[PDB]
Amino acid sequence: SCSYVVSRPVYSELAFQQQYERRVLKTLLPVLDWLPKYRIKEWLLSDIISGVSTGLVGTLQGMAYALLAAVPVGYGLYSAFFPILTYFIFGTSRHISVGPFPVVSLMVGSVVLSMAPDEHFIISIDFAARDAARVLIASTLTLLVGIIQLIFGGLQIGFIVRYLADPLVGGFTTAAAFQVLVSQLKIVLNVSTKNYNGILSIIYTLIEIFQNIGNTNLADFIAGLLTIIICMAVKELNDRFKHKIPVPIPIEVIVTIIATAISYAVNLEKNYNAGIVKSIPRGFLPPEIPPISLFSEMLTASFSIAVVAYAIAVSVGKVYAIKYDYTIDGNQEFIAFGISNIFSGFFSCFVATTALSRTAVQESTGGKTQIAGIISAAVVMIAIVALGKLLEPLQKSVLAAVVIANLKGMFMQVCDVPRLWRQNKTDAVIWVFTCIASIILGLDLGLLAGLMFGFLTVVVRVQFPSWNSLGSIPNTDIYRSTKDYKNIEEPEGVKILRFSSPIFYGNVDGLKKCIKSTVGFDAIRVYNKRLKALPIHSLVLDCGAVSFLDVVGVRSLRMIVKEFQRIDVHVYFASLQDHVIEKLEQCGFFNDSIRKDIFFLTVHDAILHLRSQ
Amino acid sequence: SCSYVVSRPVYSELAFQQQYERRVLKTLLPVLDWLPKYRIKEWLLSDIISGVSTGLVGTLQGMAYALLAAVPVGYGLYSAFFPILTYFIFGTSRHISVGPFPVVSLMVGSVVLSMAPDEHFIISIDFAARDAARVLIASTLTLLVGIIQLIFGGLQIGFIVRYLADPLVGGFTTAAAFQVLVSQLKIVLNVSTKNYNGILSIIYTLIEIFQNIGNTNLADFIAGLLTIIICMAVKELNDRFKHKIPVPIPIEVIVTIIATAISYAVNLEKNYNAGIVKSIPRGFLPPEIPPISLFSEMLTASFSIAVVAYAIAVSVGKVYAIKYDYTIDGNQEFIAFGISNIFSGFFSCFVATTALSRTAVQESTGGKTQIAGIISAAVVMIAIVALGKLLEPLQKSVLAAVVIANLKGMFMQVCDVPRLWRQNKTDAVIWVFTCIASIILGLDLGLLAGLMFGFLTVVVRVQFPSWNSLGSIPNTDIYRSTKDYKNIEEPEGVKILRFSSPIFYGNVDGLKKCIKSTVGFDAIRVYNKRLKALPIHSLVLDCGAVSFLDVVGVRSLRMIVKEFQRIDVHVYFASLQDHVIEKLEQCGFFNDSIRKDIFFLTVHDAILHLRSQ
Ligand SMILES: CCCCCCCCCCC(CCCCCCCCCC)(CO[C@@H]1O[C@H](CO)[C@@H](O[C@H]2O[C@H](CO)[C@@H](O)[C@H](O)[C@H]2O)[C@H](O)[C@H]1O)CO[C@@H]1O[C@H](CO)[C@@H](O[C@H]2O[C@H](CO)[C@@H](O)[C@H](O)[C@H]2O)[C@H](O)[C@H]1O
Ligand SMILES: CCCCCCCCCCC(CCCCCCCCCC)(CO[C@@H]1O[C@H](CO)[C@@H](O[C@H]2O[C@H](CO)[C@@H](O)[C@H](O)[C@H]2O)[C@H](O)[C@H]1O)CO[C@@H]1O[C@H](CO)[C@@H](O[C@H]2O[C@H](CO)[C@@H](O)[C@H](O)[C@H]2O)[C@H](O)[C@H]1O
Ligand SMILES: CCCCCCCCCCO[C@@H]1O[C@H](CO)[C@@H](O[C@H]2O[C@H](CO)[C@@H](O)[C@H](O)[C@H]2O)[C@H](O)[C@H]1O
Ligand SMILES: CCCCCCCCCCO[C@@H]1O[C@H](CO)[C@@H](O[C@H]2O[C@H](CO)[C@@H](O)[C@H](O)[C@H]2O)[C@H](O)[C@H]1O
Ligand SMILES: CC(C)CCC[C@@H](C)[C@H]1CC[C@H]2[C@@H]3CC=C4C[C@@H](O)CC[C@]4(C)[C@H]3CC[C@]12C
Ligand SMILES: CC(C)CCC[C@@H](C)[C@H]1CC[C@H]2[C@@H]3CC=C4C[C@@H](O)CC[C@]4(C)[C@H]3CC[C@]12C
Ligand SMILES: CC(C)CCC[C@@H](C)[C@H]1CC[C@H]2[C@@H]3CC=C4C[C@@H](O)CC[C@]4(C)[C@H]3CC[C@]12C
Ligand SMILES: CC(C)CCC[C@@H](C)[C@H]1CC[C@H]2[C@@H]3CC=C4C[C@@H](O)CC[C@]4(C)[C@H]3CC[C@]12C
Ligand SMILES: CC(C)CCC[C@@H](C)[C@H]1CC[C@H]2[C@@H]3CC=C4C[C@@H](O)CC[C@]4(C)[C@H]3CC[C@]12C
Ligand SMILES: CC(C)CCC[C@@H](C)[C@H]1CC[C@H]2[C@@H]3CC=C4C[C@@H](O)CC[C@]4(C)[C@H]3CC[C@]12C
Ligand SMILES: CC(C)CCC[C@@H](C)[C@H]1CC[C@H]2[C@@H]3CC=C4C[C@@H](O)CC[C@]4(C)[C@H]3CC[C@]12C
Ligand SMILES: CC(C)CCC[C@@H](C)[C@H]1CC[C@H]2[C@@H]3CC=C4C[C@@H](O)CC[C@]4(C)[C@H]3CC[C@]12C
Ligand SMILES: [Cl-]
Ligand SMILES: [Cl-]
Ligand SMILES: [Cl-]
Ligand SMILES: [Cl-]
Repeated sequence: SCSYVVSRPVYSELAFQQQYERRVLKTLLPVLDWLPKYRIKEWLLSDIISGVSTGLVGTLQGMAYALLAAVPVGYGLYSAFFPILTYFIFGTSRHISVGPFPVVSLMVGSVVLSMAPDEHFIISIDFAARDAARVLIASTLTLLVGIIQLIFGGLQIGFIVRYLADPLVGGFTTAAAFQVLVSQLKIVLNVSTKNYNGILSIIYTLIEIFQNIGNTNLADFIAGLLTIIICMAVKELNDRFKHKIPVPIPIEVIVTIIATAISYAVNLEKNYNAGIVKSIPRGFLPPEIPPISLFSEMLTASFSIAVVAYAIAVSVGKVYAIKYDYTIDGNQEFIAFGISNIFSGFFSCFVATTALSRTAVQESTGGKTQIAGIISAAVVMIAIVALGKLLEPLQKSVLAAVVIANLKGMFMQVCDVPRLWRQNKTDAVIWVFTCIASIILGLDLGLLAGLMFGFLTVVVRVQFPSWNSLGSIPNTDIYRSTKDYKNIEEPEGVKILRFSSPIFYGNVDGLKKCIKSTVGFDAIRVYNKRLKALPIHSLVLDCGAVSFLDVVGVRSLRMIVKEFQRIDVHVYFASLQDHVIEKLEQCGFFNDSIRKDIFFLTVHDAILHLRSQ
Repeated sequence: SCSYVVSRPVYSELAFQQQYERRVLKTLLPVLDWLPKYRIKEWLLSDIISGVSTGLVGTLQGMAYALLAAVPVGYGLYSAFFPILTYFIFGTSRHISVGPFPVVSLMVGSVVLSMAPDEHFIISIDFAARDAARVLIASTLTLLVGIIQLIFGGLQIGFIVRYLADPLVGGFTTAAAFQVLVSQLKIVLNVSTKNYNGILSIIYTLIEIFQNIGNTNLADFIAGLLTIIICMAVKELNDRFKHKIPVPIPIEVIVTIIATAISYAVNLEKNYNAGIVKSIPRGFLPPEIPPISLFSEMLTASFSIAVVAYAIAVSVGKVYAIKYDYTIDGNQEFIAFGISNIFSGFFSCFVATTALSRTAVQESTGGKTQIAGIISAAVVMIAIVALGKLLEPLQKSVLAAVVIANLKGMFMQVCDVPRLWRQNKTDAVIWVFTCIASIILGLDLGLLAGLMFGFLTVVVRVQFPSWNSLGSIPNTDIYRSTKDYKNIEEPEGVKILRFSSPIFYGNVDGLKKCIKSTVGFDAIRVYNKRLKALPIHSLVLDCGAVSFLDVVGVRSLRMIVKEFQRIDVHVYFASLQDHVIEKLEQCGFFNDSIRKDIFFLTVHDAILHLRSQ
């Protein structure tokens, strides 16, 4: 077959350089971008059906996730309504449904509970004033999140969600599922547990829940259990029996309607003391300017909430964009969601993002442009102004049960943890650390810890790389580690060291130790011994994988070269990239008799050059 | 001359694997290690002189740095005495002088002031009780630092000081010099400034200092200014006139002696209301167990103090070890300094490390084994029990002036910042960020911010690497970027992409964008267009610099291969290391018709294999 034949001079870097010479309408993405391009002839019907279905789903989801946040039911309707309108303009995606997404809602509720506890606020009971304070804190956090998102959009730094690695995303998702389960289990049992704010909050909440389980409400617990069983069974049947009924069954909506009708018919509120929403405001409240003074106490939480909400939004947007063959602008997603969160925070809402289930409902029911979003917003509006009184007898345990039933996919990544461990130990470590940190910390603090742990794992992987003592495969130009192939011959009086990482301070110390181990000695000790009195003659450094190089690395390279030259040992560098050589030359490496003539193209010109002497 | 000639088959990874087959008395380092090995015949005289000189220096330095800490003068004597004895046993180094090192002292004093303010403690004035509380807090912090250091010694994690990069070390050093200058300027002016704890503390301290400058004491200011001028002038003359007097002149000791004698003679305390130490305890106080309850409020500070103190200790130890041709055990340095800090914290001392100036004094005066340290400790002892009354009239402004005069070398790295910027922009950015963060934050918080900023810079450098579209140098096996050499020929219908970094999630997105830019299109869009209807035929991925690889990277590689195979474009991988291929095979890469036959040794076997078809 084909053979590897090449005839050329031995080029050093100096010789190679000598012979081969070197050397305005998108920030506000208009609705006019697609409204004139709209397809009125047929798209209206699909948009209307999809919007009605996803609005029916989104009213329920906003009401349910308003319990995850520490705000009364009814403001979830606002959080489902306002962000859709203020995303219809700036939004790039045309399939995602904008709403609470109970993970962001639970982080918001954790912030609100930390900044407005029951005992800290009410010292008399002042339900109305406490609810007003909780709503105001939620609106302030939403406005801060929107400001952060808009700032990130202005700076065009949309690559930050790259840092949200899949292992840490999965660990954070499982931990958030655990937190949501704990909160909604507190809700369904109708047990009054004092809210623990800080570290080990979830564990203390569980301890108090199982302590006060004796005070559980039978009606609320039974309703929640029955709702969970019905929803999960219907979802399982739909997953199995999937060839028919292409649209997913809106089991949650029907379950909530039946529960509300039954609770209105037999009046669980007064007969069994059931926990119902008991209050939904009618009409739209006037806007209020959030107090910016609280911004200092929400920074570490607003940053994490903005990052998580945007990551979920673009995740769902990209999942549906690769399906419908279009691209979503990430920086414009910053802009759209930041403006949306600011607008919603002014109008008394909590942080807005998209939900995978709601987006799936919207798309599977004839998903088309964001007009379906507008129809969903109109449905939420008519629920706000007309259907507010009808949903009063509905139990909060039903909404919590709906959320718990939806938590299954988020609970299932414990199954993929072991295969992650088998595939790559550091990824499983990232997963487990993110999960545990998000459990015994805040969810925001857990996210920040997971991000910095991912950064630390990258730093450790580049700091302790693979390094090999290379010898030649006979009659070829293939150099491989002498301990791996058993047919590798060691050349005459020269050691070849491949350091498979960029050289920086941690890699400085690692590379010094690796050279000392490879050559079997160190230059300083032998030089001092020879001075007091008064095996290897060359070391080739295979730097093919050296990506970058800093001033500490350049200093280390100069020190290594000088120390080995002191004991008549020549150090040659091979396979260095052009930019690394430029870094060397601008860092002052080529001074004091270096002259770039000890740099070869690969680790075979070095050996040939040695054999010439 | 020598020519590059090689004849071999074209090996893929599969073919290459087919033909070439693969596959108890040191933790307590005894004084008995060198006491029997001691050289009594001649080493006693050198040890005695060096110990007396360095003890005379260390008494003054401990007294001066006790002002950097928020403890009364006299406990610096204990901090200079006890750690030396408890380091004489476990210490590896035999040249460093154990003591306060005013940077660690200032961080300790910042912690103590934050945990014991004047207004928070004294509400009546209770100088004695406030001093006792400050001393107890300092001892608690010292014990916590020693516990952390001993734990780090048990875990053998001595590579952590590698993360203290030279740029961030320099920035932190300059910021610490600024903080020390501010504190000692507050001391010399004898102006009562309320202590600002937290962020922008140094700026507020300066504002109040220049506001209250009208209350300055003329005698203290003049004494401090004269001491500074004398010390700096003598140091400059010694640096210039250096051929004679090999031992550095102990100008600080003579200056302090003269100042104390003058203040005793003419009684500045009552005549000019000068700020003198006014109190030094006689004898050794009994030990007290620090209250562990405060450990929760010192963790982020104790960690940074331990890291900084150990880093300084091993820095000086290595500087003198490479001079005297010996090696110091870093993990045993953890053990020794942790035991020393625990012992000192029990006996009412603040955190102990080494000082470069004191170590230079000890070594230059006949530096020998740690017996000189014991002699210095004895000198400090006789100062504690006898010379305590003699040093009472000494002004604290003199000690602050001594520290300010010594601050020059720490202030001089602003000169090396611009050359750092010229050499490597990221290193200068690390320097400036560390300096600014340590300025507008705590010094401990500044150190932590600098550490995680260095980690972030490493992550960013590996996340946005150099990537090149490679073409062949004619009649050779040299492939270089087509835009750099102007003699590079692009092969027939194939693009070669070198991605000079390990592939991870950030690098996943970067590499996808790089491939899309190089080939001039993306696989998904063209595949979808062809499906709706119903330039490049190969892409070689030069992965020579790919160091590691994670599950996200493996998934990305599989997705890229499948997407390009969908449009009849073959993707070949070349120059991959053996461990990266092992990572691929254990991550499930070689499934669904991959079979390792698309992996070549270098980017010349790929081109030859293409030319075979
Ligand atoms: C882009 C990259 C990421 C950016 C991240 C940005 C984080 C910003 C943090 C901001 C910060 C530190 C600033 C310095 C941080 C240095 C870190 C160095 C790190 C080095 C790598 C501000 O610190 C000070 O906090 C004061 C309050 O304590 C605040 O209020 C004071 O003045 C007011 C008038 O101005 C006056 O009205 C008010 O009365 C005063 O008190 C001050 O204004 C403010 O300066 C800390 O505050 C954050 O908020 C909470 C405070 O309690 C705290 O909440 C947590 O509570 C749960 C437990 O209970 C926990 O479980 C939750 O999680 C979380 O809800 C957060 O934890 C904390 O973080
Ligand atoms: C190896 C790797 C590194 C390890 C680093 C270890 C850091 C440990 C920090 C510990 C910590 C956070 C824990 C969670 C951190 C999560 C981080 C996530 C990061 C994600 C990227 C504990 O948080 C809680 O703090 C409470 C006090 O507030 C403390 O006391 C409570 O219970 C007691 C009875 O137990 C009871 O007696 C007490 O009355 C209670 O109040 C609790 O016990 C404790 O749990 C924060 O505490 C640290 O100490 C100070 C507190 O004020 C604070 O001091 C600063 O003040 C200056 C300004 O004034 C500032 O300028 C200085 O710098 C610094 O002096 C620190 O800043 C803070 O850090
Ligand atoms: C890019 C890097 C970003 C790093 C961001 C770091 C954010 C942390 C700042 C300070 O840390 C928090 O401070 C709170 C101050 O209140 C603590 O609450 C505490 O407040 C109570 C009262 O002090 C304590 O008793 C409780 O332990 C606890 O809830 C909380 O635990 C602690 O985490
Ligand atoms: C490897 C990752 C390591 C992460 C380490 C994170 C350490 C920070 C934890 C909490 O942060 C601190 O909390 C203090 C709580 O007291 C704040 O003091 C504050 O206390 C006063 C009272 O609340 C405020 O008014 C002042 O702004 C300020 O001094 C201080 O500013 C803030 O930094
Ligand atoms: C389809 C789903 C949503 C219907 C939910 C309706 C709810 C309100 C119904 C369904 C099951 C019912 C419970 C069934 C049995 C009992 C025991 C009886 O001694 C008191 C009433 C009580 C506790 C009922 C309360 C109301 C209840 C919880
Ligand atoms: C509310 C409290 C109780 C939640 C506690 C959650 C913790 C304990 C759980 C959540 C996910 C779990 C991990 C999921 C999967 C695996 C792989 C298998 O080899 C068992 C261990 C390991 C690594 C688990 C360890 C325990 C774990 C981290
Ligand atoms: C070890 C390997 C072979 C297990 C393979 C099956 C995996 C997917 C299953 C089997 C049993 C499961 C564990 C059973 C019980 C618990 C406790 C609870 O906290 C949930 C997670 C955890 C820890 C599960 C994680 C996933 C798990 C480990
Ligand atoms: C990858 C890096 C960034 C992770 C850093 C995590 C660190 C800062 C966190 C993780 C868990 C935290 C601990 C959790 C619980 C407690 C108990 C409390 O009474 C004092 C604080 C203390 C002791 C915390 C100190 C800080 C801590 C150790
Ligand atoms: C060698 C060094 C350390 C000697 C220091 C001695 C100190 C105590 C001496 C040196 C210079 C002296 C000052 C010189 C001039 C004056 C002005 C006079 O109207 C009041 C006394 C006053 C303010 C003196 C106070 C004491 C003083 C500050
Ligand atoms: C107490 C307060 C006033 C201290 C403030 C210190 C700050 C402002 C100082 C300390 C060191 C300084 C840097 C030192 C050196 C250089 C290089 C030169 O190109 C000027 C800018 C730059 C980058 C300086 C910027 C300002 C700087 C960061
Ligand atoms: C820009 C290049 C050419 C300067 C070369 C000379 C360097 C070493 C000198 C010249 C002038 C110096 C600056 C003069 C003034 C200040 C303000 C103060 O905060 C100290 C640092 C700083 C910022 C100095 C840093 C170092 C400096 C920039
Ligand atoms: C490289 C990474 C780890 C560095 C992270 C540094 C971050 C966490 C620090 C650096 C400077 C800090 C800010 C300094 C000053 C203030 C003003 C105060 O009123 C509120 C907090 C606030 C706004 C701080 C928030 C946190 C902050 C932005
Ligand atoms: Cl979902
Ligand atoms: Cl849900
Ligand atoms: Cl020094
Ligand atoms: Cl000094």
